[PDB]
Amino acid sequence: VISEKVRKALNDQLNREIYSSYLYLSMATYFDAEGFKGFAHWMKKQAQEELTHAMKFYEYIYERGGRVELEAIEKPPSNWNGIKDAFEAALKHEEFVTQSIYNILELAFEEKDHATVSFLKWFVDEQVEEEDQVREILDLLEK
Amino acid sequence: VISEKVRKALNDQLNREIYSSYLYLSMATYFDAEGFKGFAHWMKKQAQEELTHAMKFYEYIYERGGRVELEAIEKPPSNWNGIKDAFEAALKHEEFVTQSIYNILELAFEEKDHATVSFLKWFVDEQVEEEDQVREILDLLEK
Repeated sequence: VISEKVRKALNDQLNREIYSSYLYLSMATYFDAEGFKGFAHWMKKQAQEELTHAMKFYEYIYERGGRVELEAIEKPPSNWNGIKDAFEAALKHEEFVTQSIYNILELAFEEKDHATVSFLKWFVDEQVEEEDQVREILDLLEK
Repeated sequence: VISEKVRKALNDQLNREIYSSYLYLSMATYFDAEGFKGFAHWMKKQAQEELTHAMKFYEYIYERGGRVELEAIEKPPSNWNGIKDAFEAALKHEEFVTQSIYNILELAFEEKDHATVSFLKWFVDEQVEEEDQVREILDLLEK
């Protein structure tokens, strides 16, 4: 009942959320190496959140009668130039994930897949809240 | 306080548990595609267990004053020739993970790293219980 085009787009995004989880876990390995246990805990929490996002995509794909194919996960960076540098990389990364989702929203609109449109709008709300949260952390730390 | 040799071996194993989680999630995608929701649920549970194993390795590495480096995760198989074929692949995979851990145990013994020896013995107990559990499932299903 979902086209292969939307199913591929949602599977691509599932794999994107897996990498996002893995990237935040990698930022935690850097924070934990530098002794920033609280920032590392923030990243581990975010890594878990991204994995719960991936599994929401997982179950939606199967609910719409499609299948999930897991792809290779690229090695993430493991070092940044300080706390602020890591969080700016997170913000840039989230902005990319927000763009990726809007492109699925656009495809869903073009195919009049109104169930996918309503499914994705939760993720648009969540990622803007995520982007705002990283911006608030960066603002808190400035200079 | 852990040698680089043991730290590398434990980091290698951390990444091995990440792939194990990802492989069990991949078996779930196959079971879920075939409508075997109960076997898929077994695999998703196992995938979570393997990820909790990886994070036990994560925190132990940092407790012993080392650092974690995350590596690329290879694409897992996504199809098997039936339920039994998938579970035999799981058993073979677990036996490989059990061998990998015994090789760390051996290295820890050679370096008289008695803290690593006691840390790993929990994983040897768990993976034998895991192997036995897959054997019990295969025996239950035979013919």
